[PDB]
Amino acid sequence: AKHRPSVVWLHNAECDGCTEAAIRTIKPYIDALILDTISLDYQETIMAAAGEAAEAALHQALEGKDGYYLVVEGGLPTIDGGQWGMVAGHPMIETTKKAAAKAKGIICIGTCSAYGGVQKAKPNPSQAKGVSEALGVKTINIPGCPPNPINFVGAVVHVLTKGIPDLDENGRPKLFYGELVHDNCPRLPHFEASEFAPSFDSEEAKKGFCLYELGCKGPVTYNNCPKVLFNQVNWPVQAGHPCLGCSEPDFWDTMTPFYEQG
Amino acid sequence: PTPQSTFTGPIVVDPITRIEGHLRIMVEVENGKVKDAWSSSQLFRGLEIILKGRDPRDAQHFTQRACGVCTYVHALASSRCVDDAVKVSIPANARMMRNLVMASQYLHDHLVHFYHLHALDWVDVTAALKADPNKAAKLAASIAPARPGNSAKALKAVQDKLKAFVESGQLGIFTNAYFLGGHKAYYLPPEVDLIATAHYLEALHMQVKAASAMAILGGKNPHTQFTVVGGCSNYQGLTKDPLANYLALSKEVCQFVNECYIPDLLAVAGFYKDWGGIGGTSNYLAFGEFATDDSSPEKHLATSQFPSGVITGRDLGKVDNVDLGAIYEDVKYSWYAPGGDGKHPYDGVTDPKYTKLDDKDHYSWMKAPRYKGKAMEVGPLARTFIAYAKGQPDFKKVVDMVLGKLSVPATALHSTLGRTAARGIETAIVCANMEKWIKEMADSGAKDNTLCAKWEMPEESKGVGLADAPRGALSHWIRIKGKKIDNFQLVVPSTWNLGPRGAQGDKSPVEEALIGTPIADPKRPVEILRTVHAFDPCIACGVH
Ligand code: SF4
Ligand code: SF4
Ligand code: FCO
Ligand code: F3S
Ligand SMILES: [Mg+2]
Ligand code: NI
Repeated sequence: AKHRPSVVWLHNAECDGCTEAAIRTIKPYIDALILDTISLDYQETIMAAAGEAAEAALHQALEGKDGYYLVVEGGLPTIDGGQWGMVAGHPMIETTKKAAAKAKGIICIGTCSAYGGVQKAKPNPSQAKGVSEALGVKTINIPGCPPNPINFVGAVVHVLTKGIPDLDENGRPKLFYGELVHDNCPRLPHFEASEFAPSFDSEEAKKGFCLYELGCKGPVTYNNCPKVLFNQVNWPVQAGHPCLGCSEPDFWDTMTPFYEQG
Repeated sequence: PTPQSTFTGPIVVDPITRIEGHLRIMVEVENGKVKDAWSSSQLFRGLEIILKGRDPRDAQHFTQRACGVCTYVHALASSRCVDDAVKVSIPANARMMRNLVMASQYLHDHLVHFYHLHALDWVDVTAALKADPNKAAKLAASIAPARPGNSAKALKAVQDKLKAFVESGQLGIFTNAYFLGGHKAYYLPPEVDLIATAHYLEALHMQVKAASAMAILGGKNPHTQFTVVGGCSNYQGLTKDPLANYLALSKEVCQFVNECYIPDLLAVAGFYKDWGGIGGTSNYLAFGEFATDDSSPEKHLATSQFPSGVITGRDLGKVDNVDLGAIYEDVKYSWYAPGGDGKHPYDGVTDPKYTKLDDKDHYSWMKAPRYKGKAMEVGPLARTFIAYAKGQPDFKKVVDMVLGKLSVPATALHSTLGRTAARGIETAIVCANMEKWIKEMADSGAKDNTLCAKWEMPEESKGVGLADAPRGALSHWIRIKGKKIDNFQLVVPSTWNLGPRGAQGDKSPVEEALIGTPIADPKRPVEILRTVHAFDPCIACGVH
């Protein structure tokens, strides 16, 4: 039996959209990944053990002789000593900090873990922070809300088989985040021609005109959405809707109002 | 009879795994039966607080991140909510498209719940290694439809895969499972455990198809991006080739539901017949879904094809209309400031105030929604009871098949078994309607492709969006002042089902449903999981 690298997956202040995204992988499918490629040793959404049994399973993984990689889903709520976000009676910040100390590598799946995400948006009642901020360590960021599984699984496999991929200024692998959404958008011709839809009911909209005047944040958003699509079928602009800039840090605050450029 | 220990004392399960989000369950057990319970949600994010002062058009994009499991449903509720507040009536095509995406969400969500979140409470995976694959193929010929995935060779292949995994010593998501070594509360024959495990692996693939279908209309999954105030943006979803694909993938998913999901559920149901006497509650509420007229909340309530209603004290003879002014939320036993009890959502207050772990006076981040003083169970079981009481043809037929197959009375459905069976019942019904709903949108779209209506932002208004999401009655409530969000409150199915006690000290549905739970082995309390999971808890939904 060839040993499979242990992966510990933690869920902090999250919506589970990133877990959901990960299991949409088809190259390979999630079963082949976990049966053949990695040893997924802790994952709250799907793991059989619960309660103390689950906590023990976590403890065993963190103390495995071969070490482990850490995946983090969700931001970290820090108000009141971290007690607004707890698992097994422990603040999420404390367990993540513990798990990160000895990780071979830390991958942040999603804008939440990467950058703080929706719970951090003003006025940030929970005082949520991104992982890199909260722990004081560099993380490999796979943002989007959620990211494409191609991006997360590709990062994971890259990390286990080649090393750390090249990262931009915001910690994102250039392999997937090196290009602006807008630069690969099929509407770009309309944008260069100043052919904007003024509203969603307009003939312009019906004709597939550019969605810039309706708030599209493609021009300032780094992601591969139009190139790889989602679910092998679509992406937001192809479905007639502006990009929200959901792979950008603090986009909840920097890209809003979503339906404007102001 | 049902395995039961003599155990007396407390049990805490934290985390509850195989749910969305962060839940701690505390119970008091007496002579191996739960005598008291507390449902303690462990995370606060505060979307309602975050939304204050923002563009109402932005609400749907924030609220959809209430949860990624029941993705879409919040963006739908928000969009319904703002459409009401601006008094726009969406075009027929947008009603159709919005409702079809909801249908696709049911299919995806329920498949994943049964197999990947719930089934490990009833299936001992490791014991599948004991099964004979020929004997399992024969048995499968007798609990379900013929299919190649159920042949002996197919079942040997799953068995070999599982064997090499277990012998590797890296058990992964199975580490420390409650069924390791055997467990008195696990009743299936190894032959059934093999079959269910086979389908568990198949389901992991099939859900990718179910999501693909949904993304044809929704733009992407998770977190759709096709709804706008006044309708939908996705003109391409009204067109032929994308719809033809949507139909085709939806047929494959529905083939799996009929071939695997429903027979798997029924077999489990026959083995665990005793669970028809555990975990019941009394009051059921639904806002309905799949309406033919979604021009207003009043029209939604009235024309939902999965009907809306209120049942009280298990009385199937008196299905009441929903009184939307009668809903409120308490916070007495929640982690919020004093002064917050009894608030209609339009007057909703979210003022967070944490005390300490297991403080019996304040033990959850969920508010406690009540209806005229009463707790209400929401979700598939509620929808099923309401539809059955109203003689909705499809519910009648399929409920009857189940009761006829299980040889149990309809009353047996007020239970964790029924809660589980209801989920599958409605999946098979949505499946039966997909081709009709699809054909109605393809024809309509071809004739005229209107998809979004003109509207105007009011200086001052209020509005409510209703949906019956996979986990039940969802409402979003907005107050607009100065063309901005003045107040925005979410009341979510998980809040109804798994919130704490209300202002009167009265247990929520999950807490009541836990009363009388037998615990065969206090070290491995799978029975708590069976019931909790049957409610399909979503704590991120619940608390937001
Ligand atoms: S990044 Fe988005 S999809 Fe992922 S956990 Fe955060 S809110 Fe959910
Ligand atoms: S729709 Fe958005 S991404 Fe596409 S061309 Fe226009 S601004 Fe750029
Ligand atoms: N279904 C679902 Fe999620 C919950 N509870 C929502 O709304
Ligand atoms: S909203 Fe996000 S998923 Fe892609 S199209 Fe824009 S970066
Ligand atoms: Mg609320
Ligand atoms: Ni949810």
